[PDB]
Amino acid sequence: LRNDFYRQLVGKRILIVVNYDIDAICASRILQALFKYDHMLYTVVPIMGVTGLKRAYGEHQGDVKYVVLVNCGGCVDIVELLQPSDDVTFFICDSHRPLDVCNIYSDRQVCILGDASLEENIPAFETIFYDSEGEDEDEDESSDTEQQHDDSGAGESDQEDQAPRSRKLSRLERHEQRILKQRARRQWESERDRIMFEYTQFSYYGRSAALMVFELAWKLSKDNMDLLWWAIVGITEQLLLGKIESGAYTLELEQIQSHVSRLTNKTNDQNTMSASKITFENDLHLVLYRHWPVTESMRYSRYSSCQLKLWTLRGEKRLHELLLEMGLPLVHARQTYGAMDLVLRKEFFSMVERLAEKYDIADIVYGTFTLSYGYRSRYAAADYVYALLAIMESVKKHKTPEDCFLEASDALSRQHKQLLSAGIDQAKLLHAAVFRQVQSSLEARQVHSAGSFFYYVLQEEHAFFSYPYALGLLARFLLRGHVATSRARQASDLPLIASCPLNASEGMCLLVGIVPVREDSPRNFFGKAFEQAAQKSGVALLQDFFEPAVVQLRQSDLTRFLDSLTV
Amino acid sequence: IIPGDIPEVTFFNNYSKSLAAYMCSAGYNQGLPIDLTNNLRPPKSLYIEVRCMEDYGKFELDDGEVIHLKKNSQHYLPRAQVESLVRQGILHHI
Amino acid sequence: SANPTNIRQLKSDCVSKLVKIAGIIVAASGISAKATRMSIQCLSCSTVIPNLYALKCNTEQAGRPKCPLDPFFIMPDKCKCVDFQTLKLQELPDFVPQGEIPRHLQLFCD
Amino acid sequence: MDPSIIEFIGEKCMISIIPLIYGPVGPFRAGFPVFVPLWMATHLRKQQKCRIVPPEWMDMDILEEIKEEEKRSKFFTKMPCEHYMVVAQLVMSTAPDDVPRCEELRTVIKDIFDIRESKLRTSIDAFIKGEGTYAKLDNLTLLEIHSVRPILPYSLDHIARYQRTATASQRDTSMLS
Repeated sequence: LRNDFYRQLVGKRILIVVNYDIDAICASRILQALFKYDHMLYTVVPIMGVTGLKRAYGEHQGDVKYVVLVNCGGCVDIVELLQPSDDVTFFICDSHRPLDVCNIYSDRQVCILGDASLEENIPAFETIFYDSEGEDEDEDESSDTEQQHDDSGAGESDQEDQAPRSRKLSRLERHEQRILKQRARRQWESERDRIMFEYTQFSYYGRSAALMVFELAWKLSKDNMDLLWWAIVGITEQLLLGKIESGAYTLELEQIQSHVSRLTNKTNDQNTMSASKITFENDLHLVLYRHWPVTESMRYSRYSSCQLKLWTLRGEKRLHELLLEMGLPLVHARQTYGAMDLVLRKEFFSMVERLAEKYDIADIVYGTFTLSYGYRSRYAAADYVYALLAIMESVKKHKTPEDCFLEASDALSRQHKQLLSAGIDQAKLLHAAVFRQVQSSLEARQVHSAGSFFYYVLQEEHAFFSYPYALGLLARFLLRGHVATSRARQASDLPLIASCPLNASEGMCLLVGIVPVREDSPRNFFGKAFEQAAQKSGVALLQDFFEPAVVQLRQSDLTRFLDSLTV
Repeated sequence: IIPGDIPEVTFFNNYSKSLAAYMCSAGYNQGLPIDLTNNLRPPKSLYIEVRCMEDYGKFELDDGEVIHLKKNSQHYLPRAQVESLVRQGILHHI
Repeated sequence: SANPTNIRQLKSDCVSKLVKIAGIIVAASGISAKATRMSIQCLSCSTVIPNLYALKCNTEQAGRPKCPLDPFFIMPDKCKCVDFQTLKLQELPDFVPQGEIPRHLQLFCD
Repeated sequence: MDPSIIEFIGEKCMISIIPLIYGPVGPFRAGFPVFVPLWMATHLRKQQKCRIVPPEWMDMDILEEIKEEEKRSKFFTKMPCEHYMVVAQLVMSTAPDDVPRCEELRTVIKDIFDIRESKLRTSIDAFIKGEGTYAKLDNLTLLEIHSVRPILPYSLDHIARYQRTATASQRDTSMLS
């Protein structure tokens, strides 16, 4: 809580705007407003990894006491990181769930926004940072160390019955004096059945970046309805169960309903031009449903493509034969929905909810929003994150990537929209350059069993996919095709690998991988799994990214690495 | 603060001495080289860093560690430093 | 002025309907003449026309005399005036103009 | 001549509003109107602090009567505080956050703003023969004449070499410039 600490927020600070994300700029660009509200001058930062972290703060070495932590924290006992932390406060609103308690405890310059269903790490700092064996933090027979040292009385301290602390078992003797180590490893390790089961099994994330910030500012008599749309960007970034597990998807159908079915600054005069009060609507999260013809969707939909095999023609025979039950035209089924005749686009959605009942794809419809600025338009709630990431363009001019991070922050203004359609120049063509090796894949059958998973690697770059995140998508695009449709469950469901050719960046074998179908809540051991081969051997490995699921090799230090990675 | 990135210097020094008249009455009876072209900022806390838009010439002689005056001329630079320029490639940001 | 069409699909079904299509121009006429209205000695009323037949005499009411069978002698110095070109174009070069022959359209500039 | 020469000026005027600094302004009290210059409602409404209602000319009746009143104005017209091209700029920016009828408002103002200039060519299409000492402000507004201020007067001198020269400068029988 900071209803009290926000009262403190006057003196100098840094609002770093945390590592690569949608949600950051959503949950920060709000705050360039609030700072000019309370008359605060500011400074904000691009982060791509721990590289950026001190390479810049080493340039900003003050004692600036009010400091942020979002999308970060699972990196260092960050006093170990920022040793110039003496009393310089940090601020926690991070979504990275698995973090170390060393930054929770020693709670000098950190603030716990803590409420959760995990009472499993209670003394984990009281032993882990407290114990050791073959330990020197003790007295000795020598007359030099017969003084009050940091007598931790622990697995740090003596094993000759000179130690105040360690009331856990007997100190005179259990069966001998030296059984202290035995119980120390027992107590150390027997919980590492759970502790090292934490942080060495998988990784996943928490919650929002500005939902609290809405509620923080909800008290401030602030009906900045615009900011709600800024908010939902971060919501449907990863509340979407199509990407990341929410559950609260179906339980904030109450809350934000309880927000905005409640919150109505105009019950009487809301039907006019600028930013009419919003709606919730039961809609899709379909592949860019609105602005281009159906025949873009009916191919480019994974939820169609998962169940129907549409890269080939039987899908299309299945397609149109299901358009029998609608009896849609075809010319109209190849122009933009918004451009079609009108009773069709109007009437269209109403029947699809019901006459998708029988054709294996019933779960295309979800809950969403929709609103505008004026009368040029009706932008769409879900139709916004995807044009953004066309500006996350992996140009190697050395100027674009940092600077285009700034353009994003200039993007979500009402004033700045000419740029915005440029994404749509870029986005769709990506989305159908998607197939550009897929049907070359499913028929080449470039899926590799590779033991206890499924496995793929690409060996030729895309200027598109130099940029990293689509690597996950293509991985998420195909195993449905052959691996999930021509098989039984025993021979189908296993996770996958997805390599990234850096045909330009000197050769370093970038990669991501993902779980099998219908195993989502089974969080990915890939949170650690790639440490398997690396922990054993490791060869020039990197974890320079903030992300867990992310790596970087050499051109040729991947196969024997992968051979170690068999397990 | 920032002369040209590259007997005119004698005329510039004469113009600088001629501008003194303005400076004398400006700011007070006694005189202040008066801020006319920067910090419509309400002044906030004095020690936070900078950002630019590819400035060039590199004349920032103002009280900082090292700024390297272009975009990301950014170091722990106080208020005394950052009093230089506005629209020569700088003020996307503070 | 959004989204185009072709020519090998358009008939009674889509008649009196406004469409976007594309080809490559061939040649056409110059600009001659048109008008909308003027009037005549016979009645001295403006030549009110809807579209861009030929009529009672009305040089009659001089007592009895009639003069039917249309003595309507236009006085064009009373008139109005518009333009024309009458244009023409050929359909696409990619939609089987080879095994078939190219069809086309006749047009009206204003 | 500017966008903000007016905003140097016109916001200096004051009106009673809804919510001590020295000035004729009184201290501020909840529920209690307060006449203020208009460069605080900036710092209240955008600060999400209070509302404001307009002057009286701001209506769709008094000036939906003026729509015909100024047809007298072969010269000029009724001028409700002369500044309804500036305040309405800022009012209609933020006032309609809760204010009603921000439209015929927006209609008429352009339906009177562009028009009284549309005459202005016409009356200026009457200037003949260096007619320097005939002019018109007779019930002029505030925010118009800047839009011709730089153009013709930085023309007419290079005309008035020959126009205004007559009534103190002479030559032989032909005219002098």
